[PDB]
Amino acid sequence: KVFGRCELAAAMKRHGLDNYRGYSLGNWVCAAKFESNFNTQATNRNTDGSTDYGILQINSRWWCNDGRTPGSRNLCNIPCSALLSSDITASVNCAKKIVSDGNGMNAWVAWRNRCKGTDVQAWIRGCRL
Ligand code: NA
Repeated sequence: KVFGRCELAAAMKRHGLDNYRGYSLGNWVCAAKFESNFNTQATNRNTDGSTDYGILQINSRWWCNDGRTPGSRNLCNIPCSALLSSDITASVNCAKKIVSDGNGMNAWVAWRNRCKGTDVQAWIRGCRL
């Protein structure tokens, strides 16, 4: 599923991401935009052999099991394929654990490099929220 901007904002708000750990909703929409272009089926491989999955590009090195990342962890207790679903529940629940791990949204390289320090509220302008 490729989400619309306001569609994703509403779904993220319904799942409790608005101001979660102090990050306003525009931060999450901005992160999703530059991580996956709003596409739940996005995958990208990392140099160490791990893979990032779904709309928030969650990494198999720590957070999910994809059967091909030896020596890694599965801290969200999910198969990585679950993160590619049109239902974003698994991605949002896992993202809540990531952002709570001490580094905040700096865990997402695209957020730090393309969202942090910008007017992130622009990403929800015009939406009925
Ligand atoms: Na893993």
